[PDB]
Amino acid sequence: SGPERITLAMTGASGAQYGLRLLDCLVQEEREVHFLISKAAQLVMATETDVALPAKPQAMQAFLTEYCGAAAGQIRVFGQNDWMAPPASGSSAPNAMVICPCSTGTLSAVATGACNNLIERAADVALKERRPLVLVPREAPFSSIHLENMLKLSNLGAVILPAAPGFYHQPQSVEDLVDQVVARILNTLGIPQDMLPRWGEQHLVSD
Amino acid sequence: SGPERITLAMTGASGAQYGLRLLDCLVQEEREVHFLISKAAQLVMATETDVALPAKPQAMQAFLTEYCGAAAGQIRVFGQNDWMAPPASGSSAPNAMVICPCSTGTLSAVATGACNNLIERAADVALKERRPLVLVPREAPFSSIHLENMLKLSNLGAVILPAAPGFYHQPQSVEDLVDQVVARILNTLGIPQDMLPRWGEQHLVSD
Amino acid sequence: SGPERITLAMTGASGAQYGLRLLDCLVQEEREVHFLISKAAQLVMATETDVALPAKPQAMQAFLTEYCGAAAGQIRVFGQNDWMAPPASGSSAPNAMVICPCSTGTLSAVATGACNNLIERAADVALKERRPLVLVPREAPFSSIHLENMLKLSNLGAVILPAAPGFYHQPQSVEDLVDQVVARILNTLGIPQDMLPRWGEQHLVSD
Amino acid sequence: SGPERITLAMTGASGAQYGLRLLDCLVQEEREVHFLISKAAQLVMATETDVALPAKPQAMQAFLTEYCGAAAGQIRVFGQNDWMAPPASGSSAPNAMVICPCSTGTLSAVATGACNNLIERAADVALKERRPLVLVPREAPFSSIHLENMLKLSNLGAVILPAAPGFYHQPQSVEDLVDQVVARILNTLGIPQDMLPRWGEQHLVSD
Amino acid sequence: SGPERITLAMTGASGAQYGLRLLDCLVQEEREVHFLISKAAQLVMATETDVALPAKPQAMQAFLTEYCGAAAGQIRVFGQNDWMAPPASGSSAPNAMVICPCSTGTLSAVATGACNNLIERAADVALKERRPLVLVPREAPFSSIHLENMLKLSNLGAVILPAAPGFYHQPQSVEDLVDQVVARILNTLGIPQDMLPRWGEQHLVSD
Amino acid sequence: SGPERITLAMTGASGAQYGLRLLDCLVQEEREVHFLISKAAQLVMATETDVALPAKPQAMQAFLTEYCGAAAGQIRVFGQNDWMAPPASGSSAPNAMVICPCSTGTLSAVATGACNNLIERAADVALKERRPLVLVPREAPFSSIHLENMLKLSNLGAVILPAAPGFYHQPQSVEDLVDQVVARILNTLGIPQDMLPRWGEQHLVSD
Amino acid sequence: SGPERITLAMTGASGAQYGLRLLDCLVQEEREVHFLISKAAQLVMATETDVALPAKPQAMQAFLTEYCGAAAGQIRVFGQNDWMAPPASGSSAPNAMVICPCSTGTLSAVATGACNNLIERAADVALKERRPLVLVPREAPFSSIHLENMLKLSNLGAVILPAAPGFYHQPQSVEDLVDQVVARILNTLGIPQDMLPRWGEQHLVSD
Amino acid sequence: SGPERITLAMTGASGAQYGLRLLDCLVQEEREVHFLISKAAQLVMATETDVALPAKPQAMQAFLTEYCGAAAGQIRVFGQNDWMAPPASGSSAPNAMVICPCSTGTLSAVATGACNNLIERAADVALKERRPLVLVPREAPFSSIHLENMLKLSNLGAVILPAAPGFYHQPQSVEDLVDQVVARILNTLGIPQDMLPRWGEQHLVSD
Ligand SMILES: CC(C)=CCN1c2cc(C)c(C)cc2N(C[C@H](O)[C@H](O)[C@H](O)COP(=O)(O)O)c2[nH]c(=O)[nH]c(=O)c21
Ligand SMILES: CC(C)=CCN1c2cc(C)c(C)cc2N(C[C@H](O)[C@H](O)[C@H](O)COP(=O)(O)O)c2[nH]c(=O)[nH]c(=O)c21
Ligand SMILES: CC(C)=CCN1c2cc(C)c(C)cc2N(C[C@H](O)[C@H](O)[C@H](O)COP(=O)(O)O)c2[nH]c(=O)[nH]c(=O)c21
Ligand SMILES: CC(C)=CCN1c2cc(C)c(C)cc2N(C[C@H](O)[C@H](O)[C@H](O)COP(=O)(O)O)c2[nH]c(=O)[nH]c(=O)c21
Ligand SMILES: CC(C)=CCN1c2cc(C)c(C)cc2N(C[C@H](O)[C@H](O)[C@H](O)COP(=O)(O)O)c2[nH]c(=O)[nH]c(=O)c21
Ligand SMILES: CC(C)=CCN1c2cc(C)c(C)cc2N(C[C@H](O)[C@H](O)[C@H](O)COP(=O)(O)O)c2[nH]c(=O)[nH]c(=O)c21
Ligand SMILES: CC(C)=CCN1c2cc(C)c(C)cc2N(C[C@H](O)[C@H](O)[C@H](O)COP(=O)(O)O)c2[nH]c(=O)[nH]c(=O)c21
Ligand SMILES: CC(C)=CCN1c2cc(C)c(C)cc2N(C[C@H](O)[C@H](O)[C@H](O)COP(=O)(O)O)c2[nH]c(=O)[nH]c(=O)c21
Ligand code: NA
Ligand code: NA
Ligand code: NA
Ligand code: NA
Ligand code: NA
Ligand code: NA
Ligand code: NA
Ligand code: NA
Repeated sequence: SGPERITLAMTGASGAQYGLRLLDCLVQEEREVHFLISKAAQLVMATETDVALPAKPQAMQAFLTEYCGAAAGQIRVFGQNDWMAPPASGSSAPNAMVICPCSTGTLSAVATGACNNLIERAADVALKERRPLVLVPREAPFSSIHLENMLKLSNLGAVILPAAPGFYHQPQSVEDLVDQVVARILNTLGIPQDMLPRWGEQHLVSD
Repeated sequence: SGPERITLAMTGASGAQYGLRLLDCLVQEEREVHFLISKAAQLVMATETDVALPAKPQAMQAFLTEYCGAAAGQIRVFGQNDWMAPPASGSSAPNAMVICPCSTGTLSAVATGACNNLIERAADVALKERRPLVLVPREAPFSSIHLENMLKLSNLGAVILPAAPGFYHQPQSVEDLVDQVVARILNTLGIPQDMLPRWGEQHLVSD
Repeated sequence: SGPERITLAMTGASGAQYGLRLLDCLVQEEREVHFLISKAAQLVMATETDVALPAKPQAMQAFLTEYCGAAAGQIRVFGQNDWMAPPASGSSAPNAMVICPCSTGTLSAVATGACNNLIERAADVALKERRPLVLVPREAPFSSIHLENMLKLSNLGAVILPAAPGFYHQPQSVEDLVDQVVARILNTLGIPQDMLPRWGEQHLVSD
Repeated sequence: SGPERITLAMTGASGAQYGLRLLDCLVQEEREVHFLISKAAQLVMATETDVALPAKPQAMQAFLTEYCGAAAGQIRVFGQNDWMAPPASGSSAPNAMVICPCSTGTLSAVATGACNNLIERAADVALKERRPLVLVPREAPFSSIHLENMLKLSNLGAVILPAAPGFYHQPQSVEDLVDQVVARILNTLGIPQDMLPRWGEQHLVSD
Repeated sequence: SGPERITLAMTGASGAQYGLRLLDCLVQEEREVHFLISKAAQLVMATETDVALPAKPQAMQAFLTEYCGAAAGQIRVFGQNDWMAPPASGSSAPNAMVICPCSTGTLSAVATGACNNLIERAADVALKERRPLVLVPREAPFSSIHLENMLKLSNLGAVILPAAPGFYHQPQSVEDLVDQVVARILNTLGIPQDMLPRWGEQHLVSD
Repeated sequence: SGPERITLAMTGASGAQYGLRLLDCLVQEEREVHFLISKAAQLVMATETDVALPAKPQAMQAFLTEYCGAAAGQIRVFGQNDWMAPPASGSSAPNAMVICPCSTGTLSAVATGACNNLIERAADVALKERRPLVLVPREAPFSSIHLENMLKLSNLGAVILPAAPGFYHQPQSVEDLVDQVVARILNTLGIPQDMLPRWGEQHLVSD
Repeated sequence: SGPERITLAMTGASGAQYGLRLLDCLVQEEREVHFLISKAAQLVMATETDVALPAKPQAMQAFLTEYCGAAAGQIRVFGQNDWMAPPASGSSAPNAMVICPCSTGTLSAVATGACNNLIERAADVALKERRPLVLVPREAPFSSIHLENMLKLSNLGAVILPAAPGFYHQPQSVEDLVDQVVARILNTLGIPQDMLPRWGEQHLVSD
Repeated sequence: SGPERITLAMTGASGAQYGLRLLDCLVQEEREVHFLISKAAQLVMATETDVALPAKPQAMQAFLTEYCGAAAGQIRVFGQNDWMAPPASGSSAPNAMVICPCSTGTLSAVATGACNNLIERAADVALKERRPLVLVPREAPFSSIHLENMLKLSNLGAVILPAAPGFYHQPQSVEDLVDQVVARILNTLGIPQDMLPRWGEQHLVSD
């Protein structure tokens, strides 16, 4: 259940841990992942984590496959101008797409149709083909520029899913908070997850 | 520096820890706090924390004063229909106002001018007097209804500051994440804080 | 086929018979129903029908289970402030939601995001999770305020399904008219119904 | 009291019984009726009723006069391209106009100013002369296209009165439901009716 | 996979070959087709092709069945005012709908809700029932009137799929170009096709 | 007749054959062409054609001059950041400008004023000087993002001329289809062409 | 009085003399300046002035410090992708920001939220933190694209201060004109200047 | 080439030198000029220049004819309420119109259609007849009120040409700057000028 193939793009907002945890969960659910990452996101990851991600796609693909315990060819990695990759055309096989984290600059690019690199074109294709598109911005405050871009995209059917974890299961660790956002993304995609219980599911009637 | 008096309202989004930490920081900066809390927020706090907050304003005021180490009368607590309280009129002395957490229902009330209780009227007054108003929503996804309400209010000069902590100082605890959002709120108000360093302040020139 | 679980909310427009007939059909299709009812809707039902609906959720649940011939736990009843019930969070298991009848006040609440009670929050969650939301208003005239609220919600993907039965199968009773609207709701949800034939299904070619 | 002359147009939505009952009530209130009917409405009437309405205006006029017990010349019937009829020019004597039923296609024509036949031109004239215009759509769901057209026209002063009968007088027959809508139309026009009591008129003070 | 039943309407833009090729592919995928054609489209077909399409629905149905090699009753043909045909009511069994070619006049009719014939009403029903609607305009330049109509409909969930074939598989014939557009339509509907490969499907990693 | 100088920019939509055929026709009409091409368009041309276009402007200029049979200096080629070229300033001599093919990313850049390279700045100058600007997008579906960008630009006086060839002269080859679009572009510019007859020019009166 | 720290960005509009004169005045008022310059602005400066500005940030910093007579570390220079610099995060110490000259491309980037380099991100941060942002465009004509971008940003609280010097103090040199614009910028920031007298300050009453 | 007759209006923004230089260039190109000047512009000219312009139209006409070396009747001067002058009616012979300088008050009048004097009516006529209208505002900052007025007028086809001279030919005098704006106005009108070279005209290919 849910999509067999997910385009996962990481862009340069803070929150690299969310994208890595989501990649890991997707691999554990036996999904094929087309993995894309922006130059600024590579710097975020080097800044915020101890993951030493190689820069070139083939080396990055090898690295992420070992990091996640993925099967061979389960993770594809495509470079930022590789227009021969599936996500660049709506004639590709259907994927769901998630941008996590989603920088304000990528939010803006997708909202205006800029298509300046493969991540932006891929989201542009997702919208024109009416395939799932989930954006996970991380910023604060949100300015009116951010909010108008999110509103436009939500009105066009994108899911605006900010990295704003809930506290209602009493988190005990940073990892608990990361998992709550990742679980919400998986819920949105329709992919099984067991990190976030189904609210009130045992609640039969009011007190 | 910054406002001497802050109206701090807690409403029923998840994230009770943010409001309590902000209250604590405000008290430690010797600010007067006019504290307001919705019925649903009281349930969130009971659900997500071990804080046993008394229900009536006078008992709540005593409790919070001990919880924070506040001076006598530094924290005022007002009930949800107490139109005699300062926040209800623009002829009151100037306060900054923060709604943290800010539920989607309170976001909506403030965006449409509903003024159904003291928290909503207080924000309505803040906007009409052009006094600071900081809203800290916690929700995911944000629907187009949420986003249009945030956009309207941001366009009118409110600060939309979602509970979306950054990871770029490598948080080690839930408390580190809570402090990053609280530090941003204090920055927005112009109140000193030492939990979040000033980005790049020692960076003199590019490599 | 169609959703296993339906949140059915009744609010205070005239047309209590539509909600009761829909509840009955849903139970006969072996669906789980999370049943919600507003204080004004309780008065409509007492005014327009001979159904003596108990006021408290547990007694109401017992009553409706016998009224419909439902299996045990097939109908859940939740009170108007019970934020622990599944419909209040998008992390709940997926439901479709129907508000039938839908008062103009509830139409307005859902259109602005007011979330003042469980019915309003539940619809707010349905919209943010992109789950089905069917509103059945009953009013006449529709003012521009009603129409702008319906238009906003329809543009966001809600189904505006007014209680305006068709006459093209020559109804013979009030019950025939009620069934035509209920059949349309079930069609919209994708749930089998045999009260309303499929138009023109035997029509092979034009005369 | 109310208008002496009513242009009553029937167009091809389901609900032929509403137009016929309204015509009958208007005749019983000694009003002059300029009766117009679309080709699709003629098919609806043949489908949904046992009224065998002749096709040509003069024969239709004779038929409706006997059907209603009208006085001679009280009902005028005009064909769909008869630009010499009063409703086609604002220099005609003042009429109120009702389109009942109002198809979605006629709703659209009137909203955009299409004026493709006498019914559409007549409504266009009603709007430009600021004479009463009451539209009785019957459709479900209402799409955003329907809703934007109704909203535009309501904003211009038309009355959008959907065929959505209320149940709050406990209807016992289809005829009771038809009369509730017809009574609302007559109320809107300011014409006496005794089918629908005046709500709460004997209610002096609250319990 | 994909819809069992497709309403295929041809209207009077140039590109008759696209509609005929799509009809053929749909028949080869064992789909039921409800075929509709406008008077102007009949003239386009006579102008641009050597297909001698009979004018009356029954003869047209016989002709198209032989032209495509369809099974008996697989292709239904309905006339332009046949309101008894399934596409005219949302209570019909669910179809996807394609207008190919889509003239600018039909684009306009569907955008404003004109419902002047069965093709227009059928698309109006598709939108109100939230069933698939794919419009294939062929015009150049697109004026702002065309573009505002397409934008409105795309915002309401219609797919605007212009007859603008791609060249990236190096077409060798007019037929290759026609197949690229038809393949895109089938992709949009979710119907198998083998004329257009899935872009980059064998591309594992960037060079 | 028509402009003496045309800025022809090729960007990375499919349809490289259209730009090359247009360049050829312009040269055969003795027009001066300022030729610009994006990095992605160079990849399209290598993918979709057997034209081996050199990468550097001077070599590209030599190549295109031989390819077209142009006179010396009739084709100028400018690099993507060459702000000293005429198209970059409105104080240049007047040109008409055509972007053919026009990618969705360039459509977006021109619609928002991005001016990130010489093609984008050149179109920005064309709009501010009210000089002709013809955009030839090739995409399908057009999303609402594409359509809003085209609509904005058409409202500002740009010509949106999609690569959507007509079939009403019964094309026999891919080349016939390419020529129909190129002929429309030349018509739009006011430049003589003999590939597309003038519709109905010998038609004196209706049958 | 006025801000202690100013982010001064130069982008590629004509008017390099304005940015250099402003930098000089800021240094003479003992302000800290975080200096940013785009690649196109470097070409403008080389074209329009005899200032030989080194390309790398450290050499540029040394050069500008001598050019202005600045104290050590008073001018910081940051490269176009240096996300570790203060202006890139709202958690930095508060600055006012001026883009002078402001190209139409940078105007567009800031209006849409593109954040493609440090100048664009810095302005995006200024807007989200509600810190001063002054844009000094230099273009003529202003197209509707330019004007809509300026209007959006002015509505969000940016100051649109075009390089349009006044003549009402009878300028005698180009330098007089440059100083009038620079004086207006300093006035806007609240920084003392003595180049532009205060209009009418000695005017006590009308003649 | 270009218009034979120009309506040149001067209104009370700073920049009187621009209008006088433009008048002079127009006279040297043997154009007929219908010269209009507002009361506030007369005060600007007295303030900013040593031109002693007589107040009454006939004396002003004599003066300007000698100032420019104009032929007899080449410059017509019309008073501010002279509705018998050509510019007041669209039935006059075609002129291009320039308002230089254009005060913010005149910008506003023309944007709203105020027509309070001959300059405002003349621009209103230019817009309704679709004749050239060039506005040369001089103000800084531009407020959102200024920007919305300029945007409206630019969208209606007026040219918004702010007095914002470029520096890219290294001006040496105030006069050089004035000539750059005047040259742009003449370019916009299509009138020969030799003060501003054609950018890049000798640039054949990129380096
Ligand atoms: C401490 C800073 C600079 C703030 C947190 N953060 C962030 C952290 C780090 C450590 C780096 C380096 C960069 C950021 N940014 C800025 C962002 O990368 C820029 O807008 C950039 O152009 C994005 O481009 P892409 O869309 O990825 O192609 C960024 N952008 C954003 O939208 N949200 C963020 O949290 C942050
Ligand atoms: C697990 C649930 C139900 C989700 C997380 N969450 C939350 C947790 C708990 C534990 C409770 C009880 C309630 C919420 N809600 C719902 C919210 O309180 C309602 O909209 C309510 O009417 C708000 O009214 P006020 O504006 O405070 O007057 C709420 N609202 C919101 O905007 N964000 C939230 O995170 C949550
Ligand atoms: C004869 C009357 C008062 C009209 C028919 N009708 C109705 C019947 C009865 C018998 C009662 C008592 C109330 C109504 N109302 C009014 C409605 O309940 C109010 O707006 C109310 O606040 C709704 O709140 P909720 O959204 O349910 O929380 C209501 N509202 C509405 O939208 N449509 C209706 O038909 C009617
Ligand atoms: C079972 C069907 C097809 C649905 C109910 N219904 C209806 C019943 C019958 C039995 C017929 C024949 C037709 C309808 N229609 C379609 C409607 O007539 C078309 O839009 C038509 O062009 C209208 O043109 P006019 O505006 O009258 O000129 C129609 N239109 C509408 O707006 N509401 C309706 O209820 C229905
Ligand atoms: C060479 C002409 C006239 C242009 C190409 N073309 C076309 C070819 C032929 C050969 C015919 C006869 C007609 C067209 N038209 C005009 C179109 O049919 C009219 O708008 C007409 O009212 C459409 O009504 P419908 O929506 O079908 O009911 C039309 N309309 C359109 O939108 N795109 C087209 O390509 C063309
Ligand atoms: C099979 C693909 C990927 C689809 C057809 N096609 C295309 C073919 C080929 C073979 C390549 C390589 C690229 C495309 N693209 C994508 C496009 O180049 C990107 O948006 C790109 O950033 C454009 O940048 P520029 O505006 O030129 O600077 C593109 N873009 C577009 O708008 N229309 C197209 O047809 C296609
Ligand atoms: C004579 C020309 C080309 C006109 C005056 N001028 C200018 C002069 C020179 C000498 C150069 C080289 C460039 C310009 N430009 C074009 C501008 O740099 C481009 O839009 C460019 O992408 C800007 O990118 P950035 O925003 O700086 O990153 C530019 N842009 C602008 O907005 N205003 C200007 O005056 C001019
Ligand atoms: C130093 C001042 C007052 C600023 C520069 N300047 C100017 C200089 C002088 C010396 C005078 C006297 C007046 C101005 N004004 C104000 C302007 O004339 C008023 O809005 C006035 O009503 C205009 O009416 P009109 O449209 O001409 O009928 C004006 N208006 C404007 O739009 N731009 C300007 O530069 C200036
Ligand atoms: Na681009
Ligand atoms: Na209230
Ligand atoms: Na509330
Ligand atoms: Na007509
Ligand atoms: Na019609
Ligand atoms: Na740029
Ligand atoms: Na970017
Ligand atoms: Na006046």
